[PDB]
Amino acid sequence: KFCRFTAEGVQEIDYKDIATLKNYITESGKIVPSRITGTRAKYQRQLARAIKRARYLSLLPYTDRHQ
Amino acid sequence: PVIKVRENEPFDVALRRFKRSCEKAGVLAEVRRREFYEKPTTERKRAKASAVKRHAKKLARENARRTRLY
Amino acid sequence: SLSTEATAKIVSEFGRDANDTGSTEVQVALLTAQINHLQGHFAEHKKDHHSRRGLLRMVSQRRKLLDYLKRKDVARYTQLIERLGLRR
Amino acid sequence: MRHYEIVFMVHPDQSEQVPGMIERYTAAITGAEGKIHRLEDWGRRQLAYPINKLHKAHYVLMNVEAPQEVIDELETTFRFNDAVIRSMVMRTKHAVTEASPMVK
Amino acid sequence: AVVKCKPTSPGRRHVVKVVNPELHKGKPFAPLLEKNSKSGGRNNNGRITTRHIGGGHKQAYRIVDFKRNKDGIPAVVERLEYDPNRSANIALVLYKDGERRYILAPKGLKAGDQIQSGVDAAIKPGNTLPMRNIPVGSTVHNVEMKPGKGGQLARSAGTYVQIVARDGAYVTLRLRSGEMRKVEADCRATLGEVGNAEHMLRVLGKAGAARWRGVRPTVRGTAMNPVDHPHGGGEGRNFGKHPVTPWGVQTKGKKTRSNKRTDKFIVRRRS
Amino acid sequence: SMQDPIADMLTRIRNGQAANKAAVTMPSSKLKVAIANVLKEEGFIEDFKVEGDTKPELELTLKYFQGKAVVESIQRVSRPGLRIYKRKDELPKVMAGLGIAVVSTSKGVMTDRAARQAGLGGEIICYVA
RNA sequence: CAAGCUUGAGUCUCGUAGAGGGGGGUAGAAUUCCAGGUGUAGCGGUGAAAUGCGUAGAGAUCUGGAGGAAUACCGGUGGCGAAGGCGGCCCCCUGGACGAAGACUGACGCUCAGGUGCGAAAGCGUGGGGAGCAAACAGGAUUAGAUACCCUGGUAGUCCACGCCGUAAACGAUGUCGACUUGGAGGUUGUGCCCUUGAGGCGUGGCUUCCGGAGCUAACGCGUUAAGUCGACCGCCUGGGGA
Ligand SMILES: [Mg+2]
Ligand SMILES: [Mg+2]
Ligand SMILES: [Mg+2]
Ligand SMILES: [Mg+2]
Ligand SMILES: [Mg+2]
Ligand SMILES: [Mg+2]
Ligand SMILES: [Mg+2]
Ligand SMILES: [Mg+2]
Ligand SMILES: [Mg+2]
Ligand SMILES: [Mg+2]
Ligand SMILES: [Mg+2]
Repeated sequence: KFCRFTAEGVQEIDYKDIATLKNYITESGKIVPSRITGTRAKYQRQLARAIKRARYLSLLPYTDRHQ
Repeated sequence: PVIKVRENEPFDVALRRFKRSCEKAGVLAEVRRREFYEKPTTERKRAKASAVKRHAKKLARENARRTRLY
Repeated sequence: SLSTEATAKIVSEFGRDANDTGSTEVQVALLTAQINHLQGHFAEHKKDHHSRRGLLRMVSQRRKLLDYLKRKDVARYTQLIERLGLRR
Repeated sequence: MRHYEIVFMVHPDQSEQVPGMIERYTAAITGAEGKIHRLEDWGRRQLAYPINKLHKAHYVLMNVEAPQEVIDELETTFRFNDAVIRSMVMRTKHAVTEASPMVK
Repeated sequence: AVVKCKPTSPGRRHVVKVVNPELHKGKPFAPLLEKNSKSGGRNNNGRITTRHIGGGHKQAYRIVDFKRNKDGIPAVVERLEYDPNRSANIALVLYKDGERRYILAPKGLKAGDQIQSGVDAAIKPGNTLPMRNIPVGSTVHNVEMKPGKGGQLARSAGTYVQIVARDGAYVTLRLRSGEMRKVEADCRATLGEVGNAEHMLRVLGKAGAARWRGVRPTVRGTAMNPVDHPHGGGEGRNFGKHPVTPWGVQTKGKKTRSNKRTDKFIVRRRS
Repeated sequence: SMQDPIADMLTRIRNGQAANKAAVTMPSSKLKVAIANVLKEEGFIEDFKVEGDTKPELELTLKYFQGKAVVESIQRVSRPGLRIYKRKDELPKVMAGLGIAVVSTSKGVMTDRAARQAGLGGEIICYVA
């Protein structure tokens, strides 16, 4: 597709956003690869960091099952 | 993945949905590579061998459009 | 990596017009300041060899600049030596 | 000096001392000469995965322009505190005062 | 730091001397010093209860505080001194009121530091407050067995105890031997490890360095006589019996623990 | 590090002839202009010109005869590190008179044949055939 | 030898990307153990079985706790680094690299025997730790024989700190630096301009990937990052064994 971050001019990605960030994680808690998302390599490396921050702060689960 | 089946849903379609979810998650396909230890040397060799074929296919796709009508 | 204020102070102190910013006196002064700052850093992290190559390069560049200044006109070489406490 | 984006999740039961601890942290920052930026409380959001056998904590976020000494002071206070569950501290390129996506 | 010397003589060839430039190069504190009389392994009946003890060098005793009952009053540390009655060093501590005491020196301590004790002390190496207030996972030293008794656990040169649980009124600890034990929560402990962590690196070099410490040479039962030791006897280097003590008790393997009063505190035997 | 400007000039002109270029612009020099004068006099090149006030640039025009380049082989002789000095008797002859063996001496840098005619030796600069 | 210049080299100013290096913390999956609750005759493994684990409760599940390693997806002929090599996240110090527009010293530049430093893994010494894997070793299996490939255990070691060696197919089998030489299709990173209504359009630097012209080569093949033509320097080669 196209990089929506560049389309909307989103300079930085913050982990605090969840409603517009859940679209980049699969139902199993795995990150949607770039070949499927249609995202540039500049923003994929920032999306991964934001998702990791959210996982650390219990904003996005690592996987569907935890306990 | 949670595949809790609701009412008025056949077991056949429920099991097919569960199988499709497992396939898209790729959990079954990960054991065939996590069942043994791959050396970093072997992993890098496999990665380049897969990368070489992956654009060789596209190179041939873009090169076969010049001749060989059928 | 000296701070902007630290670099500006060295430029003002050593450059004649306060705008030279790159002669064989101000450059050597900045190199000496960086080496002295990194002395304690390496004395703490004695096993930072990757960051040590930059310090070695700075030492080599400073040695080349000092040799060039001595070959060109050795009065500012001597003045810079005692100003910076250069061993040689 | 440097800008940080501290956030922490505290226990849900003893969540009445959150204003007191926030006031104490702000007083410490001001005594350490730190220009406190935005400070928000997200309430008690249910945790995605439970931490220490509890499924919901209380989120507190604050951007602070304070020296690294008092930042380490705050980190140690978070580590030694018993009510707080987790604490995230990260450096920021520049001072940010815009509202968080949670409060929209 | 460990310093090895040149082989100028047999005895200096194989000796290293662990030194410390921060130790007080002078005299100890007289008001806190007492008399230490050596027994040489003799008891009130005159018999030799413990062998390989005698001689050595004259030593004094320094009153080291282990209870740490000064609550609410901070104190500073003046200097470190070598204690011949133990393997670690002793820190001289001066309180706000004017008291002077000897404390076990933590690893992270130096002249000019400040420490306190009580239920409101900060968590830094050198302080002392109850294990109930001490957070779980802490590595402490000079741990008590009973509330207010003093201190008996992890008082050597390089020993430390690790807290792992706070179940109710009791807490669980791993000692240096690898043993889990339960202690009262109201007991006190000093944060951090001990100062002289490299005491074991020393080597004596000669029998003279051991005679200086005062341990007599050990004679071998196989070299003794049958009457003197069970292993003695024979027309040469011979042995036809299991290794046993001079009193018949088996040495290698046979456990000799019979205390059943404190079996409720031993979470797991050392291994 | 550019340690030989004459070799750079020879390489540039040889590559231009191979690639069938029209003009080869380069940073010029006094010796470069002196060599270009000899090339124009001998007809191996078509034209040379120095255009520049602060940084003079020589823009030589390549000469082609029926497709084949006029210059067959350009070779540096007295490269920096191996200097060649031959007297009048032992002055070189390139391609039995069909090529030039340019010689630099006291009376400027005219050519090998002119050096022999004047009776003075010198140092060999370039073999052009 | 002297007096000048910036085009070589270097500095400052604003920005950018990165698993670059060192030190300390924290989250999670999973494996292995410890104890308890359900739980009954099998479990594990292989081409086939067996050594091995089980009614002394094995395998399965749940609960609570202990310990070590690295961080599933991201993840790519993606990125960095002189080379070796680096991958959760955060904090502190710091090296290196690239870009618009500038200002500045003025050949201060390249190579370099002898020397210095770094340098995969394996190995050695001391002090720790050790979950999993796994030389040596034991047992089982195959084979005429198997001191091995198949299996169950299993120590050193692989994990940490401080020390020693400078060994690899340490490879791009292609030494370091400067200039020139048709083109096409990309990846990554920055900047300039035009109406940016959509990664619309035209340019412009650094790194990197695949074809491919001249040319070169014994040929495979290199081919603007050349193995095309030259310049400066170092190291190495002179039949195969012996070695
Ligand atoms: Mg003995
Ligand atoms: Mg007897
Ligand atoms: Mg005999
Ligand atoms: Mg005898
Ligand atoms: Mg016998
Ligand atoms: Mg190793
Ligand atoms: Mg095996
Ligand atoms: Mg066998
Ligand atoms: Mg080689
Ligand atoms: Mg070099
Ligand atoms: Mg090609």
